[PDB]
Amino acid sequence: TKYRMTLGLPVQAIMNCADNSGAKNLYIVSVFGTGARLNRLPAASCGDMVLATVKKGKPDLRKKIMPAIVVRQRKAWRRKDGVYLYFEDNAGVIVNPKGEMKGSAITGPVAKECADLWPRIASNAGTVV
Amino acid sequence: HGSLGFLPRKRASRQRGKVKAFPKDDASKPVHLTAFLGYKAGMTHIVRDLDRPGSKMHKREILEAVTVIETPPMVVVGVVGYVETPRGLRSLTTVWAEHLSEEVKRRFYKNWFKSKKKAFTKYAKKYAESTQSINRELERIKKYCSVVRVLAHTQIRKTPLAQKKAHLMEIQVNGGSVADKVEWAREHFEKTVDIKSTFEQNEMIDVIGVTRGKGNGNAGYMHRTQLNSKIYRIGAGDDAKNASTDFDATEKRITPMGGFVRYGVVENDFVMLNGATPGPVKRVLTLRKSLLTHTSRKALEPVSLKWIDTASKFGHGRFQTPAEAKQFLGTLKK
Amino acid sequence: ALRAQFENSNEIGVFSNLTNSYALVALGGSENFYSVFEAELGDVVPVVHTTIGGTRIIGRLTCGNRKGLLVPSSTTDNELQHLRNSLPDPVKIQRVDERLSALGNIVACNDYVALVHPDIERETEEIIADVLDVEVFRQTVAGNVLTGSYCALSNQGALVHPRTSIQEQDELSSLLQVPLVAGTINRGSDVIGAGLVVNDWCAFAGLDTTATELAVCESIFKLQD
Amino acid sequence: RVHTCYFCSGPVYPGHGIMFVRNDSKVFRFCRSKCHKNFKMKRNPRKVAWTKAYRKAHGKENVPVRYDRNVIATTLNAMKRVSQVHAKRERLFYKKRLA
Amino acid sequence: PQNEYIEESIRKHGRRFDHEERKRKKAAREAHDASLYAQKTRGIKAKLYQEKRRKEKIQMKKTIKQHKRMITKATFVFIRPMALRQKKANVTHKELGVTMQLPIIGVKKNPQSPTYTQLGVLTKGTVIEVNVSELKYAQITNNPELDGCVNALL
Amino acid sequence: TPIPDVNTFLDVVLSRTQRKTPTVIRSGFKISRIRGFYGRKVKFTQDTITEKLDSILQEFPKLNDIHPFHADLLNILYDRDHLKIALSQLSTAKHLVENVARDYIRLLKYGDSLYRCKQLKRAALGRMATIIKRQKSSLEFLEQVRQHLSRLPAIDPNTRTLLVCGYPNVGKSSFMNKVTRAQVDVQPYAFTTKSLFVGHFDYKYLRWQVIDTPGITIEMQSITAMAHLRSAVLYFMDLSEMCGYSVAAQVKLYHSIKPLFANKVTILVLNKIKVVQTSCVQDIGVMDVRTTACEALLARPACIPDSVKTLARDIEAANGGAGVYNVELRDKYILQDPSWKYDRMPELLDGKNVADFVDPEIEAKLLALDEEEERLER
RNA sequence: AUGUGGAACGGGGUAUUGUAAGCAGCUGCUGAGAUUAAGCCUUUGUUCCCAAGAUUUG
RNA sequence: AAUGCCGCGGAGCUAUCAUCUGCUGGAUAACGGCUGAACGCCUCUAAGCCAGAAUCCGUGCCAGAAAGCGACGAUU
RNA sequence: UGGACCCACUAAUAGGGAACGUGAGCUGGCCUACUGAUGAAG
RNA sequence: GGAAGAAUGGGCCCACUGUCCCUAUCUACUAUCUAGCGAAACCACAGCCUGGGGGGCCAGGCAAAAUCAGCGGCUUGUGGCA
Repeated sequence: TKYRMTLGLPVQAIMNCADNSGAKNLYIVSVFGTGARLNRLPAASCGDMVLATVKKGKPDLRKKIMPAIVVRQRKAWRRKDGVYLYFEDNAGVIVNPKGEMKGSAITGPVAKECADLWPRIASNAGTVV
Repeated sequence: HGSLGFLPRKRASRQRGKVKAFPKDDASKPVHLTAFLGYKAGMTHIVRDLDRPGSKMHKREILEAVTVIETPPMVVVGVVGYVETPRGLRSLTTVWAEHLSEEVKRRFYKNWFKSKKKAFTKYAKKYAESTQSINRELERIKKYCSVVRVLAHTQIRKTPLAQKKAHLMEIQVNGGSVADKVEWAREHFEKTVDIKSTFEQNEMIDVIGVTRGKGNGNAGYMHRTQLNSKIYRIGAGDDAKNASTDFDATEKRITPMGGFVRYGVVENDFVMLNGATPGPVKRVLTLRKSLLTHTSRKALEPVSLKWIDTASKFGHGRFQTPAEAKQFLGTLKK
Repeated sequence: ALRAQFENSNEIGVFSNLTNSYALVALGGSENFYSVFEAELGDVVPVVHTTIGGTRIIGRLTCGNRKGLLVPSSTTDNELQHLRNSLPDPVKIQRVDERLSALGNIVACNDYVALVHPDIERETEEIIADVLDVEVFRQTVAGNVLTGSYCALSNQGALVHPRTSIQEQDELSSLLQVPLVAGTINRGSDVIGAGLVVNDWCAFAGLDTTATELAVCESIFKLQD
Repeated sequence: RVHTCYFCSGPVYPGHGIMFVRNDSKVFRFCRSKCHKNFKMKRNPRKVAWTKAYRKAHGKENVPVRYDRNVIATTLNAMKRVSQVHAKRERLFYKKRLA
Repeated sequence: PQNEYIEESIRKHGRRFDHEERKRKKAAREAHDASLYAQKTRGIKAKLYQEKRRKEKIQMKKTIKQHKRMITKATFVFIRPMALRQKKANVTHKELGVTMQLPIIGVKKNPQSPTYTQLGVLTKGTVIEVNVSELKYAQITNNPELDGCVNALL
Repeated sequence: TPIPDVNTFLDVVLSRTQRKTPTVIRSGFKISRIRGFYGRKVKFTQDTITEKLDSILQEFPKLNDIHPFHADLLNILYDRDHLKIALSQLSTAKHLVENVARDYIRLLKYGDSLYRCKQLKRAALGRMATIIKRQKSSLEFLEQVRQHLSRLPAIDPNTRTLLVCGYPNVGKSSFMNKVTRAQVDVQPYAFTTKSLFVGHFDYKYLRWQVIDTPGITIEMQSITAMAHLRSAVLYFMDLSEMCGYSVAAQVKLYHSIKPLFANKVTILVLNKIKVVQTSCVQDIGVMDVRTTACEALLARPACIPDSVKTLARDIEAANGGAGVYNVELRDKYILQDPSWKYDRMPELLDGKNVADFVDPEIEAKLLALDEEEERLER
């Protein structure tokens, strides 16, 4: 499972894809497993599965409401050890509902929270920081 | 809106927390206390191993915010008797000690110095003249009454507070027969009861106090009682080795550098509580043993602190003690 | 070859690391996996239950051999001290501070020959060669930088991605001086390293691995006898 | 373990400060908010008077080991002796700098 | 499982040891339960109990014995709605005793008013001419405005 | 989905309509409000009936869309022509109900008074009830069809299979029961296995579906299944004639059934002893026959330790069980002193990471440093 | 309403800014200077203040 | 220079942008039964009893009658 | 429940009433309540 | 985060922003008190709620002065005809 962690990627936001599948920019549509809260747009963060559309990339891949896992976040969130973490940008991965990415590599460091939650993401990761 | 139960949102009628619910008596158990009242000084954060079975964070390192509450030992000054009646608990009689601490005398007087200090004067003489009368009253307590509470007061002199009035309150004595409680109360007259008597560095306590005031419905200054809130450590500041975590050694004192914000320097027995507590700093708080009996793993697990932080809470402090500070900083002109 | 799953996932390689002389297991998870490892090779080789950097991805992040074991520099010093206490004295553990944090996923090492990602630093390669006492070659597996995760290496055989060319597979096998088979495990999963772990005398695969894949792995690793 | 600040070059205790990682797998820890903003603005520590880097370069200043009871006991006393000896040299250095 | 998979388990393992006396016990005490039903429940489900109890009661008795300016009414072709307009009637022959849906060839006379007869409004008791070749005037024996169908007797 | 009775379905539909839609409309409101209330109740009634009919149609499959083996078995064992007729009658009834509801809604759109609406509301319900009551036998056929379909197995002709057919009680069922974990009951009465039994089996890392067939409606079903199936014939002939059929009769039956056995591997099993002799009485040769039928259908040395050449869960479960058991890492340590292993260590003292600045050589270095410091001081 | 009393100041500790003015010769003074409780901690520091006025009370 | 402009900026305020905590006993409905007549059988019911719902009522939580009350200190 | 009959989450996105629902909360085609704050008095 | 309700604005796109998520903080004034000055509308009599015939009637619930501040007022699930 995953503990409470700061949400900072609400719907109607543009978020960058960091794999080799050819996708470049990702548009958030909806968030999996969100409660029925009143007047609160669901958000996303590292290790969270959300519904997103590929804005730019390969034409066949885009125009599909597909699950996406965020791997990088600008917002500063606290890790349970007590240290606050923030990244230079927001990065995500192109993944099927089963939990498998079409791409075969990732770019740059990878949050361990995303890596530990999804074991095959750690398999594709080469730099876990 | 908020909870309907907590209505009305009126300011508390008591400055200090009142324990309305007390643990059920058990004559099979030995005589023991149930409630404590200390003073909230401030808070810090500590580093602690998290030995939670089955959790994902099992046997590893976690950071937990803690609160520091100074608890100087009280002085038992009297006992009261209570009779179970068709109208509820009724106060039968009350017996006190001889030499009341001078702070207690401040409680009875709104203008102590102007008053002629006539409180309990004739009671003192009548005790020295004939202890038979007191013995008769204690006979009344041990024979007729069913619930016994001892009169205890905070001993504020050794605390670093401008206030000089002792906070008087009653603590249930649960365990043993009625005569056993009275005899325990009698043998504890005029003496001090330490915090280590009731809490054992890992126990299930309920912190009570009046929350802080945000000003104007009313917003703030209500009575509150928090549950759970496990204890992390019952320090003994009289020992110079009070904080002194075994993992880190690093000889230190609980008092943060420059003193606690708006409180001062903690010197006496203090209790470490996880999370937060109702009420702002330098306010009297009340603790009590948890009413219910729950063996949940979050309430039964042992705690062995790894490292506590004694940095400068005033501003963005970054130094634990001057001993470790001086050699890091270049030798200044002073 | 033994088929088992960690928690509810068969990706044993991510959650555990198996060497020719020691075994790495996670902490705080399902105790059945530790019991299975102990019953399989616990009495033969040590099995250490600890987390590197407070994570259960030690198998997919740490790389090592029977001679030496390498861990990311981000691992806690307290974790390192516990590892040395658990591990035998003849086992060498060295911290690696390189641009690649996932030592296991980037480089797969055998008892004699090791293949690392081309992006590995020269100092890290020298440290890896010094620690593991094996030859380290910077190359790519199936055109993928993550050679340590998309391919599996063992003394008696090697497993590569099914998309690898025959000539490339033959070249890699000749370079590794061991037989190589290109295929998929865990019912078509292409992460052979993440989905399979094989030692010199024992092999542990996912509980969901296909029987045909298990039979192929046993023949390739000569683990039938 | 208390890390060393990237900009302030001071002790960093757990909890306080922030951790910043880079694309090149380089993680920088900032001791305080001012230090983090100092690294945010790319202020040179050698060009910052209140930084140990300038204080040093301006004339102003992996293999685990098996535990042993005797080694641990002597390590603590040696550290105290090392600090006492090191502090005296700085006082002499400051006196020489003043003179 | 396959085919009547629970019918060889009973064949090979045996029956619930205490099913038959439980069902015998249930088949016995249900008499008291049935009476208690009528003495407690209220509402429609109690009303549904009533006539269904009497239905099986009388049936049991039988076996043992054997032992704006617009037209507000339907019209035939103010404003007359097309939906209100009807051209087919399920006229039932009297002597034949067979109800047949016959087209409304025309309306003879409307007893309500001559204006309604002029407008061809279909009303109860109105005389309408229908072709009988497949088998003549006929009187409407029902109100199509409420029944929703042109029910008439030859 | 389960098929309810005609009376029960009407009551459930009526009850659901009353429970969901409001039932309190005072006559003092507007005519449109009364018209809207009546129409909503009618629309809800139409929707509930439409949902039930659509669910029945979706649940009911298409005989043509089924596989050739499944469709033939369905036609033989369920009279697919009759089933198709009933489904069309239900579909026609659903369409007729929709047309009636639309006509009633249009009539309700021009409502005049509450009594007119009330009479219209009753009229629509009665017409729907009569249509539902008329479609009574269709529900019974659907319920029987659903029960038969549920009891029916999932045929997989694509995978490897072994069809056992021949004289009844010739031991083919016994061989099938032995080969596969599926156990079909056998009785002395002939044609005991009314329906085919399929048992999965593993051989040479391959999945084989051992499917039994009725001895020779059951015979017709067995013939149809063997007509369209990628499986090998397992004609078992009683060599000892203990199955009640003569050897010549079995041979004649096998020759007659050979048109269905064409384009498949034929095995001649000599029961009660490819021509394979299998002693049905002695239960010998069953494995050999199955194997024959399955075949017919088809410098880095390893440092193996001496211990390798030659539990934790139980321990945790016994003490406190999972989630209540804490494993101590001190025990799993190679520290020389057991007291040292079970004891803590100094992590960081006086602002310095002592664990990161303590080395084994410091034991002698400290003494040397102490001597060096004294010399420097002197 | 005479005290480990109160107060105003000041010292120390703690903190923010960034190394002053000036003396000078970027460097030294100088990781300085300034601010630091007005809702921070402490006071053997100097000073004065007070064993006071009115009102209602069986 | 009507708080000229800019950086940092303690203390305060606030942050589902930061953290902590959020029970336990009885009586019940549906319902499952037991004993047992009515009714020499039978029967959860008639006289009775047992079990059983996020239900009900208490336990805890807050207010504390400003015309409810008690113990206790002094009382010009 | 979030967005223009729809398309996704979620455990579900139940039906109503306040007879001109709440148009003297809302838009388009003095006194008495309630909340708080004091309060003389046996 | 960037239209989910300041930018310089530029060429549906791009940029921008508390429109919104989701409000938080500050300053000033008003508000508030004190001193002084000081109205008018309006006024049968007044003022606690449930039910029955509204605030005055009947039967109930209750009921403690003086005041300050924010602020309301029959119908349902079953068609008709022969």
